[PDB]
Amino acid sequence: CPLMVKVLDAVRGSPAINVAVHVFRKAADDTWEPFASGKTSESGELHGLTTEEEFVEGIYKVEIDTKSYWKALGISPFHEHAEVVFTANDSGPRRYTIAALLSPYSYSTTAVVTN
Amino acid sequence: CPLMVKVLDAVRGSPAINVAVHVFRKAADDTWEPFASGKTSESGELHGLTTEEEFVEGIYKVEIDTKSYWKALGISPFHEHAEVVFTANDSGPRRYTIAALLSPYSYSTTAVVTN
Amino acid sequence: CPLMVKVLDAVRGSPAINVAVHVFRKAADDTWEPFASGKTSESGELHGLTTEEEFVEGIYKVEIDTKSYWKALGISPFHEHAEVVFTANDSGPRRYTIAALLSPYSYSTTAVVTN
Amino acid sequence: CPLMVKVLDAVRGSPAINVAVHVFRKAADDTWEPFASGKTSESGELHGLTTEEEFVEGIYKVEIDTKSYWKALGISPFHEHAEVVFTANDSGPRRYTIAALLSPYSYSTTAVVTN
Ligand SMILES: O=C(O)CCNC(=O)c1cc(-c2ccc(F)cc2F)cc(I)c1O
Ligand SMILES: O=C(O)CCNC(=O)c1cc(-c2ccc(F)cc2F)cc(I)c1O
Repeated sequence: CPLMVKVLDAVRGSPAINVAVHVFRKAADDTWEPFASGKTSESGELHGLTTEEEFVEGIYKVEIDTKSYWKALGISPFHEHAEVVFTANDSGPRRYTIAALLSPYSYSTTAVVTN
Repeated sequence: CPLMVKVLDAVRGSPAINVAVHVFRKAADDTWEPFASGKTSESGELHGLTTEEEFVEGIYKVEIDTKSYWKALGISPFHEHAEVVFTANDSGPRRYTIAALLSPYSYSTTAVVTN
Repeated sequence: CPLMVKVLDAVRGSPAINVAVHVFRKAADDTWEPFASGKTSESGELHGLTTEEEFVEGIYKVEIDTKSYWKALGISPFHEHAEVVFTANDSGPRRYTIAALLSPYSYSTTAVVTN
Repeated sequence: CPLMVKVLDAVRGSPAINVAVHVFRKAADDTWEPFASGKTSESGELHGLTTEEEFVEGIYKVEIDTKSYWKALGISPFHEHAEVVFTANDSGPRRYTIAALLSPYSYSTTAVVTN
């Protein structure tokens, strides 16, 4: 899998399970087109969003539905979601892991990119 | 000052100076309409974005132009920009400070909301 | 003010008030000798820890008493405290701000060093 | 393995390889006794530090040698190391993953604790 998303809970010290993730790709018309979506597993990970063939060069947006996550735990969080916007595969195919560590009023996101 | 944005550089250990920041407000048709913008000061801060009268309840997006910042320093960045999307609510939180701590492949963002 | 410490709460989206902070300086025998301490203010800041005359080059440790902070709020924390260990150097960096953003199972710390 | 350490590089967007890690356990005499040590692999991970039998209840300190890491890459970083101090196994055996995301003037650490 060339694209994996991992979400972690900084309040509980655990994976963030059942978190909705939507991925979009910027089209020629400059608009965000739907690309893939899924939900994190018991390990806080989301694999299988795409394939090397489908995951061509482009500008991608990964929207992590953090508000729904926090609300379901009784917390009214600051953010609507966490968004990660990046150019992918502009130097050939790479493998991307996008990670987000979540708190009610904060998040930290990083990427690990391998060849 | 109901809204302040502060940007820090984790590579240099300094404020992130001359960073472009664009604020948008969610419209009825769900499109993002320009609301306010500026460039961070020598202290990494951007004040005077809006007034209490103009800063009504609503969904806001703050886009921090991190890619251009890193390009000027000669370090390959991952993100197109850093985005913070939140609902402004009158129920207490009067002053909003959105902070972002920047690295080439990561950012951490928080909100400090005080009465 | 050559040294300032700032502590923020990622769960409440607020300064972390009344947090105990202890600063130590590395001695010849490699032991940590008490140097300065205090409690964060209503703004989450602790100023007046030391003076330019006293703040000589050396290795310093800043211990932020996060466990007690979280216990008072009724949230099970992971860490005993947050520690920041650094060498103070006269070669430019005149003012040191050590910041820590706190969650029950995580913290992010940065330094902003300005002339 | 009940204790695993993962270290990530926020400048390169990669695992942080060959990072020295020392673990200590607080003794009866209130001093830090050596407990385990190792270095992160090509995946930025360090497994095999301890066993369920040896990893008894106690206060542990995980010292991640970040300064040596940054120096070897030509960077003069702010911190001497990153230290993670926590009580372990005080409610029975748990599995701990301690993660640190590194920048020259900043780091973020989190823990994932499973049963
Ligand atoms: O003054 C306030 O309490 C709000 C304005 N500043 C910040 O929220 C802030 C955040 C950070 C910060 C942001 C992200 C992070 F991961 C760690 C941090 F310490 C650092 C500094 I210096 C700050 O003044
Ligand atoms: O395992 C990899 O090499 C890439 C996928 N995972 C992460 O990037 C990752 C990030 C974090 C992490 C994310 C944000 C942060 F501020 C600190 C962190 F330690 C924690 C863990 I456990 C992780 O496995």
